[PDB]
Amino acid sequence: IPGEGHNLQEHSVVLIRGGRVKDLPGVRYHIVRGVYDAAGVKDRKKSRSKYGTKKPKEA
Amino acid sequence: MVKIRLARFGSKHNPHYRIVVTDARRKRDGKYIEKIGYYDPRKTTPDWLKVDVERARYWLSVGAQPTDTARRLLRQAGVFRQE
Amino acid sequence: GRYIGPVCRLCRREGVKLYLKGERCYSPKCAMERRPYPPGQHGQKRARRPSDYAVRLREKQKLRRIYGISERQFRNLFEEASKKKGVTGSVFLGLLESRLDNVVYRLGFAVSRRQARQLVRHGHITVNGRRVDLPSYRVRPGDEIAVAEKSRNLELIRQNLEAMKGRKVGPWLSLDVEGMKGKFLRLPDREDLALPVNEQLVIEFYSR
Amino acid sequence: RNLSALKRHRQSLKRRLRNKAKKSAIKTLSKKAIQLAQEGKAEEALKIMRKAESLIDKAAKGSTLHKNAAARRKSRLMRKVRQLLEAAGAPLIGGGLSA
Amino acid sequence: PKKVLTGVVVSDKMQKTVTVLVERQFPHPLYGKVIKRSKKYLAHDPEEKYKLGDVVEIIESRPISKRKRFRVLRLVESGRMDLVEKYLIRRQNYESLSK
Amino acid sequence: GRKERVARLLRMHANHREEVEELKAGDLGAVVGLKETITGDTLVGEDAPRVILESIEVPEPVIDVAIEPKTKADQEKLSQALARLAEEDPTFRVSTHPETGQTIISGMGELHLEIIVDRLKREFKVDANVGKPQVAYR
RNA sequence: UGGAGAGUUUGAUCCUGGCUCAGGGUGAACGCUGGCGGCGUGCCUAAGACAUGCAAGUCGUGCGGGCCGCGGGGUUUUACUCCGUGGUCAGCGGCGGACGGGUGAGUAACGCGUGGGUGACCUACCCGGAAGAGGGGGACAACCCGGGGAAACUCGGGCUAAUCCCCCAUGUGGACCCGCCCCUUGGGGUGUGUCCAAAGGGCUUUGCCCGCUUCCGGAUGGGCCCGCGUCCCAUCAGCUAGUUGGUGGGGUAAUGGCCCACCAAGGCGACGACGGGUAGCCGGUCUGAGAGGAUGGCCGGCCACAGGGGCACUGAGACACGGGCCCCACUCCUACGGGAGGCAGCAGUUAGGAAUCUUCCGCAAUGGGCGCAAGCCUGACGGAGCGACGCCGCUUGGAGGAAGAAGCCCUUCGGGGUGUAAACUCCUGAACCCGGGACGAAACCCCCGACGAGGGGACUGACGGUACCGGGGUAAUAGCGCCGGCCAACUCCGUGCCAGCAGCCGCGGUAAUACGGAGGGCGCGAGCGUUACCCGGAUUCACUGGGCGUAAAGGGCGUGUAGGCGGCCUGGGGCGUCCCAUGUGAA
Ligand SMILES: [Mg+2]
Ligand SMILES: [Mg+2]
Ligand SMILES: [Mg+2]
Ligand SMILES: [Mg+2]
Ligand SMILES: [Mg+2]
Ligand SMILES: [Mg+2]
Ligand SMILES: [Mg+2]
Ligand SMILES: [Mg+2]
Ligand SMILES: [Mg+2]
Ligand SMILES: [Mg+2]
Ligand SMILES: [Mg+2]
Ligand SMILES: [Mg+2]
Ligand SMILES: [Mg+2]
Ligand SMILES: [Mg+2]
Ligand SMILES: [Mg+2]
Ligand SMILES: [Mg+2]
Ligand SMILES: [Mg+2]
Ligand SMILES: [Mg+2]
Ligand SMILES: [Mg+2]
Ligand SMILES: [Mg+2]
Ligand SMILES: [Mg+2]
Ligand SMILES: [Mg+2]
Ligand SMILES: [Mg+2]
Ligand SMILES: [Mg+2]
Ligand SMILES: [Mg+2]
Ligand SMILES: [Mg+2]
Ligand SMILES: [Mg+2]
Ligand SMILES: [Mg+2]
Ligand SMILES: [Mg+2]
Ligand SMILES: [Mg+2]
Ligand SMILES: [Mg+2]
Ligand SMILES: [Mg+2]
Ligand SMILES: [Mg+2]
Ligand SMILES: [Mg+2]
Ligand SMILES: [Mg+2]
Ligand SMILES: [Mg+2]
Ligand SMILES: [Mg+2]
Ligand SMILES: [Mg+2]
Ligand SMILES: [Mg+2]
Ligand SMILES: [Mg+2]
Ligand SMILES: [Mg+2]
Ligand SMILES: [Mg+2]
Ligand SMILES: [Mg+2]
Ligand SMILES: [Mg+2]
Ligand SMILES: [Mg+2]
Ligand SMILES: [Mg+2]
Ligand SMILES: [Mg+2]
Ligand SMILES: [Mg+2]
Ligand SMILES: [Mg+2]
Ligand SMILES: [Mg+2]
Ligand SMILES: [Mg+2]
Ligand SMILES: [Mg+2]
Ligand SMILES: [Mg+2]
Ligand SMILES: [Mg+2]
Ligand SMILES: [Mg+2]
Ligand SMILES: [Mg+2]
Ligand SMILES: [Mg+2]
Ligand SMILES: [Mg+2]
Ligand SMILES: [Mg+2]
Ligand SMILES: [Mg+2]
Ligand SMILES: [Mg+2]
Ligand SMILES: [Mg+2]
Ligand SMILES: [Mg+2]
Ligand SMILES: [Mg+2]
Ligand SMILES: [Mg+2]
Ligand SMILES: [Mg+2]
Ligand SMILES: [Mg+2]
Ligand SMILES: [Mg+2]
Ligand SMILES: [Mg+2]
Ligand SMILES: [Mg+2]
Ligand SMILES: [Mg+2]
Ligand SMILES: [Mg+2]
Ligand SMILES: [Mg+2]
Ligand SMILES: [Mg+2]
Ligand SMILES: [Mg+2]
Ligand SMILES: [Mg+2]
Ligand SMILES: [Mg+2]
Ligand SMILES: [Mg+2]
Ligand SMILES: [Mg+2]
Ligand SMILES: [Mg+2]
Ligand SMILES: [Mg+2]
Ligand SMILES: [Mg+2]
Ligand SMILES: [Mg+2]
Ligand SMILES: [Zn+2]
Repeated sequence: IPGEGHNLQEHSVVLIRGGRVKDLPGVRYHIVRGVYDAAGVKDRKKSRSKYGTKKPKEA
Repeated sequence: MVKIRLARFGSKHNPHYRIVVTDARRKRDGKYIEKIGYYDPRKTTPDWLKVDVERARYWLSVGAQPTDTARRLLRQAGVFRQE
Repeated sequence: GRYIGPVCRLCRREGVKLYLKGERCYSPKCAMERRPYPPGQHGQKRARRPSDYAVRLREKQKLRRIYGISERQFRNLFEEASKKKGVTGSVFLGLLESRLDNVVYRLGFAVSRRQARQLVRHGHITVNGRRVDLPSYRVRPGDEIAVAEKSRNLELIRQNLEAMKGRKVGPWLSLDVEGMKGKFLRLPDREDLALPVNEQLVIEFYSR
Repeated sequence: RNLSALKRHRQSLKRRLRNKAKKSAIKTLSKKAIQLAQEGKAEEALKIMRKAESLIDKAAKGSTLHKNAAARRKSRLMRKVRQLLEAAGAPLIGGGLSA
Repeated sequence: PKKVLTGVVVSDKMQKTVTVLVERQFPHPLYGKVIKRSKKYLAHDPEEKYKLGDVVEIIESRPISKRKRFRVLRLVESGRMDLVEKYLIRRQNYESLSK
Repeated sequence: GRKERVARLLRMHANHREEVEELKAGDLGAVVGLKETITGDTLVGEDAPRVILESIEVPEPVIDVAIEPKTKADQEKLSQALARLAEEDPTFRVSTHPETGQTIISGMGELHLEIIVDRLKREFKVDANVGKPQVAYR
């Protein structure tokens, strides 16, 4: 589960992406943030597209 | 029977036919017997219609039936004209 | 679209002096006179020895930023020259200089390349009598790039066409100031264009 | 809900019925002739063979048998009839065998 | 034209039929080395005049049976039992490749 | 904020179904197409002021029950159902207890959840048990 | 006209060697963002199941009727009922439903590709040629009545028409047996014997037009056969009874064990039979320096399939996608005794999936079926629609403009950066508004002429009031990835092996260019990234182009089968090889 903080529970629907995490054993995939039940990362600003967060408007 | 008809080519909003002899059963643009000439219904070129009266005639003598507009075009290239 | 943004900022990055502004770029201030260094919080800090890649990259950018062209049209133009018979080096430039917008500028009608683009683009230019508004139009030997009616009386045009009085057009061309007409005579060549670019390097960039 | 390819099926059956009845005849008489031919009965053998030949060719004119098929049967029939007969035969009132 | 091949007879155990073994060489599509391969054809011998050991010309023909699509064209030479010994050995050998 | 496709409009008659070519203001009918639109959503011409009409409402459920399939194999069959169901009735809701992993199905009344489950069996081919939700102690 | 490499085993080194990355590509999907246009292109998964409409039909110039229209006749806006015309509905008859379109299931196979063979063959309609179209009978629908029934529609009797069916005749000719001649796998000729042809329909009436019969020939389209080529596993090694061959039959258009009798025992296999796995094949496409590798969506060719399986009928052609029969699976209707169905056609539904559309317009064009023709039909096709899915093109402005506003960020507090960027001044004028408005359409047809040639005349546009043109005219969108090394681009703050990053090496332990933010920068731009897969880098299966003493790798040693390879000289042949010509190598 990429990004700082998530909203995933024992029943959330996720979109798997492929790509392993070097320091984690049976971990061969990454959950795609911003799809189905995985909210984008909150307050993210930089690499936005990789963390399913929409461009923030200057309000 | 065998025929002499227009096979479409060119492109969308750019009709460019090919006067060809094919069995009446091939699809409109499928394999054909022989190409005898070409035709461009929009005269984008002075040379917008060529025919090989020689061959055209040959095929006519052997049964090949010209479709109407195929007939129109051949007539115009002077195939039926016996002078 | 094209670049549409700070131009002079590029002249400092390429170290050289680009002419993406016309008139100003002659006055005492193409920024190459004031801040001849790279833009940014840095710029005037020690410059590390350029990597083999950084050399070709910067040289290739140098040439492309000179014509306004996108990296897509640039590379496409390039691959075509490669295919072409002859020293891709020269040929490339040749195709770049054949571009319609360019020719208009190389003709005078426009103070700079961007302006030429807008001229061509706004139907002000005319090739062989018929109007063309496609900057990428390839001009061929023998064509006549000129102006148009509603276009002639125009303010900016007279200005730009008056500055041409006396001024001579590159060997490969032949302006006709009082007629606002002009012919594309010959395809240019490596020597005809005094470009601050080593094309041999651009060739090498496109290998990897 | 229905197309009229049904007429075609109707055609189908009747025609089927038709030439079905013709093929029986052909097989029967043919068999009948060769049976007699082996039995030494030259005259009636040949007599029946002629009838068969007619019925075969008559089948050929339409969509029942057709062409070489009819051509073929006749040959097999004649080939068979003649051979069996020269078992002390001599062709009486030479039917349909030029000889 | 009708394909014509030359091989030696290696089998006359059949009636009016002989087994002709034809060889052929060719450049390896990848490693270019010329290699020799071989194929066995059942050739029609109606007069039963060809026997085991003959090198003969085989010619493409109207099917005589399933498998027999060639007819013996003519004798090239006779007695090449040497050429048969090989094939037979090559075959005999198989009895030593199982389990 | 979604582009929808109104493939065809249709009037519900006392016996058959008439397929009309259009429906003007002040008239009611049913449209075929639209895969996203739900109850309460506003539909405006593909250009017209992208306004958002009033209406909808939706009272909050009054009773909750925990539901679990008959076999772990029917899990997604059930979940997929509940979801589909919460889509037609904004008054019915599916939630997952944060602490105790069970799935809490909720509606407007005993009778309500009754036709739901029963609807799950007959119309969705999923058989599930229902019971009082577990309690998160301390 | 064509070849780039880097990081990572060590204290350091050279080699070996694997992992990893930079590139190109896609029917794509996912994330962010999103202005236009053109041309392409869009169920890759459930060959799952499908509501609904539409995808072949067409002929009264083949034939008899039914119901209606209009008119004139006994008499009526009481024509009903009674000639005669234009329609209509089925039926009979014909031609087409074997083309077109869909799909990739099955198939490693003469399936396909390539080149050949047929003395072993077929070909409706179309051309060319020859000769005919003379008599005589008959039935079944339609229809009326009767019976079964709720219905589908069924059953009985009874007439009845033809280009429907049948007999006879003429036999240019043709078929068959036989004898002969030629020729050579069953081809060409010839003689006696036997055997086989037919429709009349419409007009400006013997003169034309469309049809009918036989034969010869042409074209076109096919069947069957053959050489060579066509994936992985040998931890699949033996396979085989219609099996291999013969004789005689059956069968078909034709060869063949194809099918069947009888005889003989053969046939195949390490040059990989048999078995299992996977797969439609090709033109091509992607990648690559090339040689290779991978691939076969779109388009063109063959093939195969049409809910699964089997089978014939009709026919020039089918064992037939919208024909038929039976079995299986499944679904629908019902007055519960039997009725109905088959989207891998267009479009659409539902299911599955990460995912791919209008139940649109039109027959104006091109092509197809029928008709003498008018014309009818054609979800082939021509177009339009939605989707950055792809590529190409265009825009968000141009020229001036400060040692240089503010804000924000650094700051050795002097100042430096954003940056000519903005403001600001002019100029041009995407959009939009107004006027006009296509090409694609000349022929079928009609007129003089012979229905010929030739000349002449008229009708016809879905796309569209669109493209384009003239006129007037507003400045009027910008995003996304990256900034430790490969690798192009740095600072401050927050944080403190926490939170996180991560393709590899590895960053994070309180000055982190490696995390999160900010300023700044580099790369691209109507986009940018990500994931998955393919080729490249991988000389990393080394044919081009690697290796085995110690890095992986010489079999424990002989003997020897197949196989591979083989000295000097001269002749023959000329298979390999080389050369030229020619065919083929579709588009
Ligand atoms: Mg990865
Ligand atoms: Mg990052
Ligand atoms: Mg009919
Ligand atoms: Mg009997
Ligand atoms: Mg035989
Ligand atoms: Mg290391
Ligand atoms: Mg290495
Ligand atoms: Mg070590
Ligand atoms: Mg170390
Ligand atoms: Mg489309
Ligand atoms: Mg599919
Ligand atoms: Mg239709
Ligand atoms: Mg229709
Ligand atoms: Mg059909
Ligand atoms: Mg087809
Ligand atoms: Mg397949
Ligand atoms: Mg398959
Ligand atoms: Mg197999
Ligand atoms: Mg072959
Ligand atoms: Mg072939
Ligand atoms: Mg027919
Ligand atoms: Mg004729
Ligand atoms: Mg009646
Ligand atoms: Mg009766
Ligand atoms: Mg007839
Ligand atoms: Mg006669
Ligand atoms: Mg005669
Ligand atoms: Mg005679
Ligand atoms: Mg007769
Ligand atoms: Mg008669
Ligand atoms: Mg083979
Ligand atoms: Mg036989
Ligand atoms: Mg035979
Ligand atoms: Mg068999
Ligand atoms: Mg196998
Ligand atoms: Mg298998
Ligand atoms: Mg390579
Ligand atoms: Mg290939
Ligand atoms: Mg497809
Ligand atoms: Mg294809
Ligand atoms: Mg099947
Ligand atoms: Mg299906
Ligand atoms: Mg079936
Ligand atoms: Mg089937
Ligand atoms: Mg038949
Ligand atoms: Mg059919
Ligand atoms: Mg069938
Ligand atoms: Mg079939
Ligand atoms: Mg269908
Ligand atoms: Mg469909
Ligand atoms: Mg789904
Ligand atoms: Mg579409
Ligand atoms: Mg329509
Ligand atoms: Mg049409
Ligand atoms: Mg037509
Ligand atoms: Mg289309
Ligand atoms: Mg400016
Ligand atoms: Mg103005
Ligand atoms: Mg027009
Ligand atoms: Mg015209
Ligand atoms: Mg006349
Ligand atoms: Mg005329
Ligand atoms: Mg004329
Ligand atoms: Mg018409
Ligand atoms: Mg660097
Ligand atoms: Mg980084
Ligand atoms: Mg673009
Ligand atoms: Mg390699
Ligand atoms: Mg080697
Ligand atoms: Mg090595
Ligand atoms: Mg060791
Ligand atoms: Mg070792
Ligand atoms: Mg040793
Ligand atoms: Mg050992
Ligand atoms: Mg040896
Ligand atoms: Mg030697
Ligand atoms: Mg040797
Ligand atoms: Mg020699
Ligand atoms: Mg030779
Ligand atoms: Mg050649
Ligand atoms: Mg050659
Ligand atoms: Mg050649
Ligand atoms: Mg070609
Ligand atoms: Zn400048």
